[PDB]
Amino acid sequence: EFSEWFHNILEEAEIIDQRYPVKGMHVWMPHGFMIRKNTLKILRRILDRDHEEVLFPLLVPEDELAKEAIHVKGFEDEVYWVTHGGLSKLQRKLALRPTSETVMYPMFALWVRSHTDLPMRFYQVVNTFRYETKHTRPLIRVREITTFKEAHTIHATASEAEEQVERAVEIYKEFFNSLGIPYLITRRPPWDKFPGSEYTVAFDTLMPDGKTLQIGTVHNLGQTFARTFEIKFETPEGDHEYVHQTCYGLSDRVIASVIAIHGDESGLCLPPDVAAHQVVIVPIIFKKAAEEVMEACRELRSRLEAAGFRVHLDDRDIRAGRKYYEWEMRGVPLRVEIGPRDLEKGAAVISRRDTGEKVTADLQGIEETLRELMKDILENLRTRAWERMESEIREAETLEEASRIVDEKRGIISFMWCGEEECGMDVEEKVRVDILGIQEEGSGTCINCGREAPYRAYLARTY
Amino acid sequence: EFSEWFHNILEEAEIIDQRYPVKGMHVWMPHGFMIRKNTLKILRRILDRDHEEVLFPLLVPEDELAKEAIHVKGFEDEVYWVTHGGLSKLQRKLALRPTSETVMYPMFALWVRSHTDLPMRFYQVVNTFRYETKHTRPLIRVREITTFKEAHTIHATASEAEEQVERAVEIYKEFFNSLGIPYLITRRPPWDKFPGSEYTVAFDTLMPDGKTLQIGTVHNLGQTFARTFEIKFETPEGDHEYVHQTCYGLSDRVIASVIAIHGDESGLCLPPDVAAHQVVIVPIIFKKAAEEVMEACRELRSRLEAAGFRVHLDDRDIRAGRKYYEWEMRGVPLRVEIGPRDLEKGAAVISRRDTGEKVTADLQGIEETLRELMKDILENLRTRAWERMESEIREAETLEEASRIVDEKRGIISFMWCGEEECGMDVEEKVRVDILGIQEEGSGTCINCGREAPYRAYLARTY
Ligand SMILES: Nc1ncnc2c1ncn2[C@@H]1O[C@H](COS(=O)(=O)NC(=O)[C@@H]2CCCN2)[C@@H](O)[C@H]1O
Ligand SMILES: Nc1ncnc2c1ncn2[C@@H]1O[C@H](COS(=O)(=O)NC(=O)[C@@H]2CCCN2)[C@@H](O)[C@H]1O
Ligand SMILES: [Mg+2]
Ligand SMILES: [Mg+2]
Ligand SMILES: [Zn+2]
Ligand SMILES: [Zn+2]
Repeated sequence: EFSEWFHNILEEAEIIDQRYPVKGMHVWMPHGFMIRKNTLKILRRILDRDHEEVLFPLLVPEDELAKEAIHVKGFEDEVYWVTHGGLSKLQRKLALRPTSETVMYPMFALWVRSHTDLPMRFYQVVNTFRYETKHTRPLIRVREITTFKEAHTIHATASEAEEQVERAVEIYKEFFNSLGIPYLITRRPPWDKFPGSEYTVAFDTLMPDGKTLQIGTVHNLGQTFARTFEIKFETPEGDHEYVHQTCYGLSDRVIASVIAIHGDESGLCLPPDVAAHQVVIVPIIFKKAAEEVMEACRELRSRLEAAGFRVHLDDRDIRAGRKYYEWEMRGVPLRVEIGPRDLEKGAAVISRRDTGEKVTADLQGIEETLRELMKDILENLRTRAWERMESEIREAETLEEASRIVDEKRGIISFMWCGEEECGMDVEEKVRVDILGIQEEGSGTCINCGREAPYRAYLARTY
Repeated sequence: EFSEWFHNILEEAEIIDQRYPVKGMHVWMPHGFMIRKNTLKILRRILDRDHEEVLFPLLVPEDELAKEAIHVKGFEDEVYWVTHGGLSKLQRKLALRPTSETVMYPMFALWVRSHTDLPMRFYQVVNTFRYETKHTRPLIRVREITTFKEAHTIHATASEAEEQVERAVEIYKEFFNSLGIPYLITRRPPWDKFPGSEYTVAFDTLMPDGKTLQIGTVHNLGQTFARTFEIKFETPEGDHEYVHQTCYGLSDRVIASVIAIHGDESGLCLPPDVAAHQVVIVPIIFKKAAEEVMEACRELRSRLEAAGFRVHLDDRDIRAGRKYYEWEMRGVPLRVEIGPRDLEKGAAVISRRDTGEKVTADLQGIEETLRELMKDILENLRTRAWERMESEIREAETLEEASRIVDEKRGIISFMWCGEEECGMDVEEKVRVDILGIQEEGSGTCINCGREAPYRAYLARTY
């Protein structure tokens, strides 16, 4: 039911057009692009506090790409290769970046010299490529990840590195909270960690179809890559030690989930700071004081722009009903309606998208009424969102109880686990599900093998 | 002399790092990225008035790419090809986009139905690829054009199309004028026009090395592509005619020239709206009322941010001289210095980057003093820039006189020309130069064959 809803809203709201001749690569239409634009603004505002945006190349040569042991093995047959330059065969294959470690790190080897240079914190929003699962999924599983934000950091000590992982996690919480997106943070099993890292911390959110979606990962690379690409630095004494690195990223999935999580029957419902417009003004007219209703709306439009609002005056010549539907299915948070009556009173009608509540405010200070309203809509959407998720995270003591709950209610399954490879794999097979990750807490007994369970683990069916 | 200057400033100012293992593909370092960021802001501000930003795929399949006659022949051996997906050979080659006509147009065939749909005006800033001339030139001739802005439009009548070409030209003038970049607008010879178009209008600017650089092109595609990709629309009567299209674009060259044209011995000199910082505050201190000088600067920083300034307080512990040099070689327009004296008077020292003029203003309204100063710096830079260029456009009546002037003074060569293929090619060979384009004006006699010259043509040695 969700799948269809999703696909339809993507088309109706004109977010992306999937009709491109190459499976797994979609086009961002104007509206979609605007949402992507605002989502990225929120993100960069956070990231730019302590990160320096850069922009590295798209292509990587075998020499560099395969310089890693596990990492190269992790994307082995998942990389696209350019082999010819025109009609001639390049004397060195070039791979489209799946992620940029092998692109930036050799460059980092150069940029890093003294401890005075560290720490360095960079990030970029580029397009990456990954040849994967025949099942192509709009903004969730694409071949061309059009909005891949990857951040990479460099530190002097393993200590600061771990500290960074913490900082990153806080950055994502803030990012997500701004989008009103709920999430579960866990430590992925050592066999799922980013190829070559020490460990991976992942953020998973819940889709309306009871399935889980990885919406962000942070990885502690320790000195593994440092040694691979020779990234050393001079200590205050005069020694040469390898740097400690971390990296983390998000993709178009962040946009997928904002659309999905605050979904609706009316269409899109987005956080005010993400919508293409925060306030759409709809003038009501039937050839009665029209010239006055209009000039009232225009005055308002201008007035709102000057206050810093992404406003749009819909003065098209169509029934106000159709207008309501359109801006509503597109996710505009606030609709301001003005007609002869209200007008001849110094007031208007403000309608919420998340609730539907129409209220009456005085155009004589409406600017502040709207801001409050916007703050209110996010909190509500964020709240509702969290309730809906937590109410789907269910505990299980029996491996059988799990299978029942998963199959019948979907959602997330909380449980105690020993944290062993074989035991974990066994759990997944028997339940046909994936172990998202762990959360260190008080002991217990592994839901499967009954041995001592040091971890609180989560389980669910993912994307 | 310029070449070296350029390469050195790119490194010293940390704009791009060219040390990437793949020739023709550079890395945008933090500082460079910021300039690129601001340059694009200026551009988008103009473009977003009547254009809708989108984002299409990077890869195009042979089927689509080769669907054109001349266009495919124009980029034939200039395209990079991905042939394998992992370790398996794709059953359909995919080419990295050199430009996106063959990527968007088939999609346009779908988006366009009724005349009610037209006109459509789109644009995107993506990365394109072109396998060309062994001579790789930073921001001027790269294999990965990291800042390729391409706009494509669709119209109902050939009339509006030409009208669009005019609109585009005005948009670029405004863009460039904002960057204080001078330019010559001409109609490229029909053998140099964009592959498949009706005609190409180009913007060329002059580099400090007396060479010309194409910094922008507008193309009128007529209905050539419309017919190739079947982009028809329903007329108000009920007929189905092919649409009239145009497209235009800029590249990293725009950034190259902003750096080059307002070059300097001290380093970079940029228009206030392009620099990473518009105002850098440098506090002068020698352990005398320090705590007061500092709190005075901080108050100022905050105060400027609130006014909308991209300000930076350099409170590092180093000699104010070194600071002056740094922010000066980086191109910051205004330096505000504060010391015990000036401070105990309610004033500070404001230094210009373009001139060097240091003045004294009252911190009690400095905000407005700076804005004026910024407006002044652009006008000066823009002016100086225009003088320098026009003073290098020299007329020639003799094909020999041309060779003398070109070889001795470089620059642009104005002349009357018949506008014939053979005659033009002959001119180029004999003078070892390129005919930039024409400008319809009063007749005369072709500098070469003495026949009737309908056009005013320009000549120069280009990049
Ligand atoms: N095919 C895909 N389509 C859409 N989104 C996808 C796809 N693959 C990964 N993602 C999303 O991207 C996030 C980061 O990817 S990752 O986990 O492989 N991690 C990395 O690539 C690290 C972190 C950034 C630089 N290197 C993941 O957390 C996930 O949200
Ligand atoms: N290798 C290159 N490196 C850097 N800049 C380059 C390169 N090739 C072209 N340019 C610059 O890009 C501008 C547009 O390119 S063009 O003239 O081929 N025109 C086009 O590609 C049309 C117009 C946009 C969509 N299709 C050109 O006007 C020029 O400024
Ligand atoms: Mg698994
Ligand atoms: Mg030529
Ligand atoms: Zn167990
Ligand atoms: Zn002639």
